[PDB]
Amino acid sequence: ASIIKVNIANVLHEYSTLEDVKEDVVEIVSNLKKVAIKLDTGIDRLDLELSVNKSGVVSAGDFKTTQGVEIINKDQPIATLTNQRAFSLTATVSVGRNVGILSAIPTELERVGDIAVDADFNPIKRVAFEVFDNGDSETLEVFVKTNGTIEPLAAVTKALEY
Amino acid sequence: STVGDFIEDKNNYSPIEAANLENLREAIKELIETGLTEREAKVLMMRF
Amino acid sequence: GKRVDYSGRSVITVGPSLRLHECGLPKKMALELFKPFVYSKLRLGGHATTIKQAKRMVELEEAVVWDILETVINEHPVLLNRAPTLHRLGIQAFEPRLIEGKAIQLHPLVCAAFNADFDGDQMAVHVPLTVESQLEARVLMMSTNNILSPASGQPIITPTQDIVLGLYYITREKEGARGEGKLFSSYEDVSRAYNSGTIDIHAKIKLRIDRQVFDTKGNTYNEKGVVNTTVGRALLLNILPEGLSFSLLNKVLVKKEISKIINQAFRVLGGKATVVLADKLMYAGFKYSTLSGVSVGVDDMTIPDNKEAKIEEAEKEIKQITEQYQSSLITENERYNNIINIWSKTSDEVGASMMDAISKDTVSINGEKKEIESFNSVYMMAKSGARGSYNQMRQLAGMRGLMAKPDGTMIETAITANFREGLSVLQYFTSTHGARKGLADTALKTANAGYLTRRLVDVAQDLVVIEEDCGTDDGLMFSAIVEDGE
Amino acid sequence: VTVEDCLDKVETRFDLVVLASMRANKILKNGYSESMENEKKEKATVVALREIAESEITSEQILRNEIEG
Amino acid sequence: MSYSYAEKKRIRKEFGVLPHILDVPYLLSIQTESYKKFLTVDAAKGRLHSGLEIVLKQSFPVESKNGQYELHYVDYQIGEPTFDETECQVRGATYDAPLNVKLRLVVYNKDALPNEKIVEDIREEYVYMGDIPLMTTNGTFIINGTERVVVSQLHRSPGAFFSKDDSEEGAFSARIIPYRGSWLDFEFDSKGIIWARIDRKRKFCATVILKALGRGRYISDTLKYDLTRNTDEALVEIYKVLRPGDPPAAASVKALFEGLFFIESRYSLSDIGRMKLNARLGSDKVSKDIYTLENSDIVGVIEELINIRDGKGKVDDIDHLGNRRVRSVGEMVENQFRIGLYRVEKGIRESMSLVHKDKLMPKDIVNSKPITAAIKEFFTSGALSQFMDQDNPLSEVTHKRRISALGPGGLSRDRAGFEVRDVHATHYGRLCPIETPEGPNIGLINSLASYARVNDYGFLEAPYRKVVDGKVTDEIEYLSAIDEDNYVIAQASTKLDENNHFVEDIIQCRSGGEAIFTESSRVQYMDVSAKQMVSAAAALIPFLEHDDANRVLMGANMQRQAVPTLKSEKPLVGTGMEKIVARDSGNCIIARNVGEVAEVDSNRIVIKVDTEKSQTSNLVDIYSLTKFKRSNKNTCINQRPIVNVGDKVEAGDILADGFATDFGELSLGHNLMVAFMPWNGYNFEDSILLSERIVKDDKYTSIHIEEFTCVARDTKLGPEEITADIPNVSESSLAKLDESGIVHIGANVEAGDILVAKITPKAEQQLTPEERLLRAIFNEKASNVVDSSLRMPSGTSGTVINVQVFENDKGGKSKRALKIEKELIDKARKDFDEEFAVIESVVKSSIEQEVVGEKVQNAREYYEEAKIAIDAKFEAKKKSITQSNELSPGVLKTVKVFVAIKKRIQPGDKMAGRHGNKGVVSRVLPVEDMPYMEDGTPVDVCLNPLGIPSRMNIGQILEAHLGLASYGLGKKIEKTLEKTRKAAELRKTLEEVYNSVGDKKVNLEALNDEEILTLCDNLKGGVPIATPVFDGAKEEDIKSLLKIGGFATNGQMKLFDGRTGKPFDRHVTVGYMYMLKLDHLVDDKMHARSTGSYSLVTQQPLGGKAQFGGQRFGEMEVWALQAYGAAYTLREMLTVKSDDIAGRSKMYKNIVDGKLTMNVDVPESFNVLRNEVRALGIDMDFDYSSE
Amino acid sequence: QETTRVLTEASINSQIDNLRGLKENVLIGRLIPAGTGLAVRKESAKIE
DNA sequence: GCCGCGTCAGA
Ligand SMILES: Nc1nc2c(ncn2[C@@H]2O[C@H](COP(=O)(O)OP(=O)(O)O)[C@@H](OP(=O)(O)OP(=O)(O)O)[C@H]2O)c(=O)[nH]1
Ligand SMILES: [Mg+2]
Repeated sequence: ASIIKVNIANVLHEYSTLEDVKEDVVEIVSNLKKVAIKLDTGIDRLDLELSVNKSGVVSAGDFKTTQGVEIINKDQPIATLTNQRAFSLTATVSVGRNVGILSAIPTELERVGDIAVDADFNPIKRVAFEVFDNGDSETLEVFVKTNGTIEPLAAVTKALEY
Repeated sequence: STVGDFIEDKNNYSPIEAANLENLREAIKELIETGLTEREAKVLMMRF
Repeated sequence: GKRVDYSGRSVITVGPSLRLHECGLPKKMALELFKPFVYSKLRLGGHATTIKQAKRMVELEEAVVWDILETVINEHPVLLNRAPTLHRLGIQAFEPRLIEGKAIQLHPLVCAAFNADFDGDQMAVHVPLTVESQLEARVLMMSTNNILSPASGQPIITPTQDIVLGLYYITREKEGARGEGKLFSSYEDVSRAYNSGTIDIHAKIKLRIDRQVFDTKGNTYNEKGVVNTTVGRALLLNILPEGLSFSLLNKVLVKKEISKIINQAFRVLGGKATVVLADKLMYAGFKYSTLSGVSVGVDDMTIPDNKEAKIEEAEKEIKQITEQYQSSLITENERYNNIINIWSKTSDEVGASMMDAISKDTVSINGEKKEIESFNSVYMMAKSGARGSYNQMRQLAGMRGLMAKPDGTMIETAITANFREGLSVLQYFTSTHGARKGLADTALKTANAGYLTRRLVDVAQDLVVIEEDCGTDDGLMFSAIVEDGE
Repeated sequence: VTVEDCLDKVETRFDLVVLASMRANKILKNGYSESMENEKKEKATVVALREIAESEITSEQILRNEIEG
Repeated sequence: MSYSYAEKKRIRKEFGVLPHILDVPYLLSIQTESYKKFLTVDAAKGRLHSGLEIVLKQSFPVESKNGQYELHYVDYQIGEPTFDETECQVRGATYDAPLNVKLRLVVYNKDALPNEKIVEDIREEYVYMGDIPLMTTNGTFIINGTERVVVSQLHRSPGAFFSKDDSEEGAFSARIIPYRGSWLDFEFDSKGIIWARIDRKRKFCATVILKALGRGRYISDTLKYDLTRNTDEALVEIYKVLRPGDPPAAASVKALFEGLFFIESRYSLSDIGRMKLNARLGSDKVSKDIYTLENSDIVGVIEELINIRDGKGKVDDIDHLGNRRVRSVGEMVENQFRIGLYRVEKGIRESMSLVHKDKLMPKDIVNSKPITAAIKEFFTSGALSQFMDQDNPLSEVTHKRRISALGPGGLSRDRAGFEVRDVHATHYGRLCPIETPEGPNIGLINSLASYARVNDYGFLEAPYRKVVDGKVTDEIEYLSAIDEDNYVIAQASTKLDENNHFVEDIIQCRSGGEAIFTESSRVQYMDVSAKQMVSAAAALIPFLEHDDANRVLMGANMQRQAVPTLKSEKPLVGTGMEKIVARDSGNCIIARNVGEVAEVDSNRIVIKVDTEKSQTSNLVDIYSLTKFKRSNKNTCINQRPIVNVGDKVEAGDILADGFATDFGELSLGHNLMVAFMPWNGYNFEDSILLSERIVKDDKYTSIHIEEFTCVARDTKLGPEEITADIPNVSESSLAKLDESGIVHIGANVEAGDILVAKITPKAEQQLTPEERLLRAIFNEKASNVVDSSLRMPSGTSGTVINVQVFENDKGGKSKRALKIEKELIDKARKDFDEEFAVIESVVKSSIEQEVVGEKVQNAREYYEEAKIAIDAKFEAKKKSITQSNELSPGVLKTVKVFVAIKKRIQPGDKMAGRHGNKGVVSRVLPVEDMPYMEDGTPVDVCLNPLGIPSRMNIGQILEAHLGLASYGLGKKIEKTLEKTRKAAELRKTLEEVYNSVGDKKVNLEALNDEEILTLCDNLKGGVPIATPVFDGAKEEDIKSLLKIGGFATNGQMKLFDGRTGKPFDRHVTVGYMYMLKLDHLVDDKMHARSTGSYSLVTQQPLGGKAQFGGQRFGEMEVWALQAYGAAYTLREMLTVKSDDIAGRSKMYKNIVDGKLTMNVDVPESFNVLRNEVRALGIDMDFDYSSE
Repeated sequence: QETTRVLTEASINSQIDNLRGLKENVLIGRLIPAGTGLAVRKESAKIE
C-alpha cells in the first residue's frame, strides 16, 4: 500500500514554488513516493492528514499517528523549511500491486489541488535462492531483502500459497 | 518549405463533408414514403 | 509525386516473435487508416445509424470499436516501404496484427532486403482499397513470395548476424566432453539428455537416423544407419524437414553453409517448405545463442608477444636507410619507397602473428598438452562471418601502420599503436584525415548512383516480354572468361 | 497466401490473379454479405483463392460466368 | 583536496601524470570580445577609437553644394535600454539601445569666396541616429522576444594570391582581393601572353592598364599584340569592355576608370590587404595607411607574376589557415551601419535642396529611417543568425563557438566539393577535426578548438611553450599559423628528466607541419595541453584515444542532442571537462563577493558580504532563480539552490545549479548496470532492452512545455469575440472554461479540450431545401456565426502552468479586463514592495548588528536607490501602450497558454551512448525476467556484443569496466557506513578507497568530521572517477581498482537467467555504461492520416504532418510497382488516392456503403498541365485516331 | 529532361503520339501495357 | 578544310 494522491494546502499544480521552502513541489512529490507505509489487512484505503508549524525540517514521522497507519521511514524528510511557516497536506493511501506501466489506471482527481502520484506497491527489493544436498535430501536457502513493511516468513508463505 | 505549398483549398467541400450530406438527403425521401400515402408527400415536395 | 492519403510513417522495432508474413502495427495508426472501413462495419452492425453518430462514437474510443477493427484487419494486407527504394524488394506486403505502442514491428529476416537497421530508421505503410489491388498485392507483393534476389538466385532471407553465431557455436565439437561416445536412438532421447545436462552439447555421440531422401532425378530413397554427430547437430535434426539429407546439418554450419542449405531446400522442397525451415532456424538460433551467453571483453583481444621485437627490427632498418641517405649514397625517393615497403612488411608480419595466438589455444589434456581451436568470442564472431572481418581484428590486436593522406600517398611515419593500447595525439591526428575523406566521399556518391539508375530506367523503361518465342536461330558464343591467371 | 497451391492449376501468376478478382467481384455482387457469415469466415477475395486451390470452380468455368452477368 | 564548496560536497577521483601548465581560456570570450571592441574603446588595448565612432567620422563631412552648411561629428551618446533582457523576452520586445550623435553646422554670408560660412550656425544639438541591439554577458541577442546567436564566418583574407591551373603548363594567375568592391585578376597564356580582366569580361592584355597609367621579353610580345595607340584609346577600350553597345564620352570614361579602383569609399583594403601586399612585395615605400590601389602596387604585382613564370617564388595555398580569416558578428553589424550611414549621407545632400526656414537647426536634415531598417533586416533575416539550440547547456556552448564559411561571401553547399571539406595541417591547432555535420554541410562547421584564440587581425592563434638550450621554459606564447610552419613543435606527451630536458634522443614532432621523427635538439616548442587539439565537446567523451574517429564524431554530435531529466545524475566516469563547461555557460549562479548566506528559499538567494576581506560593497546582494523557464526546444529550465543558511561561501563558487547541472557538473545521462549478451533477438541489430526499473524509478522522464497562442482580428463582416458564449456547446465542455472564457490555471486539459472560445460570423448560408425542411420540422434557427476555439491537438495531455492576455490599444479597459490588469500590476508591485521591504528589512537588521559600527550617512541613500528601481518596475508595467505591446494594427486582442506535460521513455525511443553507440528500445521486460548476478541484483540494460567487434569503439568496454569498478567501490563504502558510523574509521576507509591507487593524494584530512559524513552518504551510490581524454588511466590501474572492490580481475561475471534460474555457460562483462536519451520521441512521429485537406493549386494532400500530413509516393516506388507488374495498385493510387476529386468522393461513399465500384476518368494534374501548355502557343488536346 | 526544346520541336512537327508505354499510361492514370494489364486484355479478348 | 574561342544543359 503506497500514497497515490497528495493535496498541498496552497498549490494549484505540481510546478509551483511555496514561500520560504527550499524543496520544490515536484521534489516534495519525489520525497513522498520513497515513503514506506504499512497498512492493516481490512483498511484497504485510508486518508492521512499532516499539519506542521515547525521552523525546521518536515519529516514522515511528522504525519499524524492515526490508527492502522504505520510509517517505516521516520528518517526520510518530506520537506525542509528555511523560515517558520504553517505547512499542511493530505495524502490518500490504498492497497495496490504493480500490473505494469501499460495496464495502469491514471486515477480520478475531484479537487482542483489534487495531484496524481505514482506508487510502487511491491516491497521486495531483492530475492536470492541456493540449494544444499544433505545426502538423500536437500535444504533450500533463500535470501529475501524487503523494506520491512511485511515479515519475511509471512511473505514466503503467501508466495507459496499463490 | 515554401508559403505557396501551405495554402489549402477552403471553398470546396471535403469528402467527409460531401458524404454526410448524401446520407441526410437519402434518409428524408424514405421518411416521406413511410408517412402519408401520397397527398401529404406530394404537398411537402411541392411547397419545400 | 502524387502524394497519397491512407499512408503512415512510424519507427521500426525488431519484432522477433512476429512471423515472416506478419508485422506489428500500432492500434491508433490502424484505427486512423481503417476508420472509413470501421464506419461501414458499424453501420452494417447497426450500432450507429448515421455517419456523424459513428464519428462521435469513434472519437470516444469505445471498447466495441477495437473488436470491429480487429475483425476488419484480420485478413487485410498492408504495404511497407522505405525512403530509398533502390530495388522492388524494398516495397513488400505484410498482414498487420494490432499491437500496443507507437513503434512498427517487422520480421528480422526481411530487414536485410529493406537494408535498414533499428537505429531510428522510419518506414511508411500504404493500404490497398481496391479488391483487385489487395488480392494482387497478396499474390505478388507478399514477403513469402519473394525469397531469391531478382538480380541473383542466392536467397535474401538467410540469417545475417546473431542467429548464425548461435548455430555456429552449437555445431562446434569438443575432443573431450561428458557423455562422449554415448548412443542415442532418437532426437527426443538426446533432447532429454540435454535437459538433464549431464552430457555436454559439444560432446560427440552416435545417433541412428532413418529418413527418406530426394535424388536430383527426383527419385526418393530411404537413408538409414548409425552416424556420429555432435549433440547440437542432433538437436537441430528435429527442425530439418523430411526429404532433406542429414549431411547438410552434419557440418560446422557456417553462414555460407546456412545459405546453401536454404537454396537446396527451396530448389527441391519448394518455397513454402523453405520459409518454414527459415522460421524454425531463426527460432532455434535466438534460443541457443542466449544459452551460450557469448560476451566481448578487453582481455579477449590478445597482443602478440613478439610485436616489440619486430617493431625494434623495423626501426633499426629505417635508421640504416636514414644513415645511407645522410651520406648521400641513396636518392631520397628510393629511401622513401624502401621505408614504406619495410613498414608494410613489418605490419603484415605483426597481423599474421596475432591471428595464430587468438585462433589457437594450447591445453594440457590427459596424456599431454595439444593445440585446439580457440573458443574466444572475437575469433568465433570473425570465423562465423556473422559480423566483423580480419582487418578489424588486425587493427584492434595489431597496428594501424601506414595511414593514407588526402592525396593518398602513404605517410613515411607509421603508427605502431593499437586501439586497445590507445594512440598518441599526433598519431590520432594523422589517422583523422583518412576517416574524414571517406565520410566526405560516402555522402557525395549517393546522388551519382541514383542519377545513373534513373538514366538506365529511362533507356530500358518501355522494354517488356510480349511473345513466348521470337523463332530466331541467331544468338551469341559463350566461353569461360579466363583472366589468364584463373 | 503462398499462391504456390493456386499456381498448380493456373499459369503465369497473372491469369490466376485476374480470375480470382473476377470471382471475388461476382461473389460480392451475389449478395453473399448478409453480415451473419462475414464475421465467422474470411473475406471473399481469399475465398476465391481457396476455391481455385480446391480446383472445384475451374478456371474455364469462371470465363463462362462473365457472359451470364 | 577539493578546495571548493562544490568540490567539498562530493570529491571526484582524478588520474594522469601530466601537470596543468595553463587553465582553459573562457569559452564565450570570442563572441563577447568582438562586440566590446565595436561598442567600447580600451586605452591599454590600444583601441582608442571605437569602430562605430570611426565609421561616423569617415562620412560625416559633406559640404553638400556651396550652401554655407558644414557637417561635423562632435560626440556619440548611447541611451540606456528601456527594458532588461528578462523583461524584453517576456514582452517579446527586442533588447535595444538608442544611438545619439552631435552635429555642428557653420553658416555665414555665403558670398562668392568671401565669408561663406564663418558667422552663423554657432548652435549645435544631439540628433537621434537609430536603435542599436545590445548583447548580454552570455553573448546572445534577443529579437522579437526570441534569443538568437550569430555564427562566426570564415572568409578568404584580402591580399594578392598566385595559383596555377595544371590544365596547361605555365598558366600562372595573379589575383588582388579588396576588402570591398571589384578585384582585378591577371592570367598567363600558353604563348606566354598576359591577359587582364576585372571580375569577368572580354580578355585583354595587362599592358592596357600600364598604358592608361603612362631578362624581360614578355612585355615585348604583349606590347605588339595590343593595337592601342594612346592612353585615351586604352581608356575608351576599357569603357567599351565594361559596357557593350554604349557610346564613349570624353570625361565619362576618365571618371569611371579612376572611380572603380581609385575611390576610397568604393575601394578599401581594410588595412589587411595592404599589409599583406607590402609584405608580399616587401616594399615599405608605399604608404601602409592608404588602402587605395596604386600604379606602383600594380606594376609590382605584374613583376611578381613574371618572376613566378621565370620560376622564382612559391604558389600560395587557398586552404591554408593564414590565408583564411574569421569575421565576428560585430564587423558585419559595422558594415550594415556603414551602408545605412551612406544612404543617410545621400539623403542629407538631397535634403539641403529644399529650404523653408530662418536660422534652421541641424536636426531636421538628419534622417534615422535608413540605418534602423538595415540593421533590423540583417538581424531578423540574417542567414548566419539563427535560433540558439536550447536542448542542453553544452549545445548552447557548441553553437556559439561554431564558425560557418557559408553565408554572404561564402562557398555554396554544392559549389565546393573535395577541397575545403578536408582538414589542413594548420587545422590541428585552430579547428578540432573530429566534430563536423554528418550531412552535406559536413567539413564546413569547422567547430573552433577549446584553446583556439582570435588575433586582432582575425587570424586564429595557438598557445605554445618555448624551449631554451634544450630546456623547456615555462613561458607561454601564442603562435600565428604562418609563424608555426617554420618552427618544429614536440607533443606535450614527451617525458622529462625533471630538468625539462627530453630523455628520448628521437621523438615524433611536426617540423613542416607533417608528423615526422626528429632529434630532440631541433624541437623549438611544446604543446600547452594534450586536449588542446580536441574541441571542448570532444573532451567530454572518456577513453577518446581507444575509440575510432568516425564513431567518436557520431557520439559527439549525438551527445549535444541529449534531453535533460527531472533529477540530474553526475556521471561515474568523467573527463572532468564537465565542471568547466557548466561554469562557463550562464546556467548557474556564482557569488560576486565572499559572504555568508543570510536567507535561502527556492525563489531567490540573499547573501551578506563581509567588507573586511572584500572591496567596498553594499553589504547585501540578491540573486533571483528561474523556475520552469520555457526553451526553444520546449525543454523546462529551473534553478535549485545547493546553499544552506549560515554557510560560508567564496566568489566563483556555485550557489545553485540551473539547467542540466548537478553539483556544478553537467550531467546528460543516468548510470545503469549494463550486460553484454544477446538475449531473445530483442536486440538483433542496434535494439536496446530495458529492465523497466528505470521507467518505474523515473530514471529517464523529461518535462516539455508547450505554448499555444490565440489571437483576435477584426474581419470585414464583424469583430470576432473570444467570450465563451457559443451555441451548440454543452455546459460540461465549458465547465472547465472560466466565466472570462480562459481555462483555469493548473487545470488538467484532455486532448481536444477547449482552451479558448471564439465565434466568427458567416453570411449567405444558402441552405439547401432538405436542410430548410429539417429546420422547419425542428423549428431550428440557422446560426449567422461559427465557433473557432483553440483546442490542444489529439494525443497531447498537459496542465496550464501560465496564462497571458493582451488587451486592445486606445480603448478603455472593461471592468473585468481593466480590473484584472490593475490587480495584476498591484500584485507585482505589492509583492515587489513587500519583497523590496524584505531586502530593506534585512539591510536594517544588518545595520542593527553594525549599529555600534557610522551608518548615519553610510547607507542614507541606499534605501532611496532601491525605491527608485521599484518605482521604475511599477512604471514599466504601466509604461506599456496598455496592450503590453504595439499588438500589430487590426489585432483586437491576443492570449498565450502554457502547458507542461511529463514524458517517460517508451519503446521506439532512441538512446545514444557517449562513445557513439546508438540504439532504439524495442520492448520493456519484467524485473524477474532480466538476468541477475549471484547477489541477485538485476541488470538494467543488455547490449549486443557483435556490434562492438564490427566498429572499433573499444572505449565503451573500458568505460564499462571502470564503471563496474566504481560500483564495487561504492558497495564497500555502504558496508562501512551501514554500521559504526564514526568519523575516525570512515576517514581510514576513505584513505584506502582514494589513496589505494593513483598519485592524486586527495588529502581528505582537511574535510571536517561533519563534512566526511555527508561525503560518505553522497558516495553511497558510486565513487566518481575523472580520466583525462589523452591522459586516461591504464588497464593495470583499473584491474587494481577491481581487486580493491573484490571483483575478479575481469569485466565478465557469472550470471543466472531469471526465467529458469540456470547460470549461462561463460561469464558476461557488466559495466555502468553511462547512457543519454536523444531528443527523438516517437510520440510526434506517428503521423497517422486517413483524409486530409488538399493543395489549392494542385488539389493534392499537404505533407510533413504540419496540418494532416500524409506520405508522398516516390517516383522510384513507381518503378518498383512497374517491376512487380501490379498495374491495378499503381493506377488506383495515382488517380483516386491523390488528385481524383470525383474518384475520392465516390471511393469514400463506396467504402462507407461497402459496395464495389471504381471510377478513374482522368488525373486533375494532367488537366492543369494541359491548361499551362494551352496558355502557350503550342496546343495539346485529346483525339481519336481511325488510322 | 530538356522539356522546352522537345516541346518546341514537337509543336512545329504537329507530332501525333500514341502512348505506347508504361510511363504514358501513368501520366493519364491508365493501366500500363505490362504485367496484370496485358493479362486483363487477353482475358477480355477470350471473353469476347 | 580547321584550330581555337563560345552557349546550352544537367549534376
Ligand atoms: N511461424 C510461421 N508460420 C508459417 C510460416 N509459413 C506458413 N506458416 C503458417 O502456415 C499457414 C499457411 O497459410 P496458407 O497461406 O493458408 O497456406 P500456404 O502458406 O500454403 O499458402 C499459415 O496459417 P495462418 O492462417 O497464417 O495462421 P495459423 O494457422 O498459422 O495460426 C501460417 O501461419 C512460417 O514461415 N513461419
Ligand atoms: Mg541507417
